[PDB]
Amino acid sequence: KNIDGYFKIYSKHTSALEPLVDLPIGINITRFQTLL
Amino acid sequence: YGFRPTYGVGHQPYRVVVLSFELLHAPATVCGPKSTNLVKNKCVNFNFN
Repeated sequence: KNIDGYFKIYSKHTSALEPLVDLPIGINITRFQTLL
Repeated sequence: YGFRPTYGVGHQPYRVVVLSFELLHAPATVCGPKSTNLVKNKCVNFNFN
């Protein structure tokens, strides 16, 4: 999640998800891509 | 220049440091410094962040 002031990341390993990081990096992320 | 310890008062090396401030559309993670003790069982005023 990223709303105009932060980049939030939620995770949970086996239910609800807890916040993990709150980077204040403000950028204009538009696309998503992962690497194997 | 060739500085020597036998010069006068105006011909000596001086180290000058300049600090510039910047404020743009970005979160401010650099602030300045003030914490007191804790009291209980009394009607007082508190401030927790």
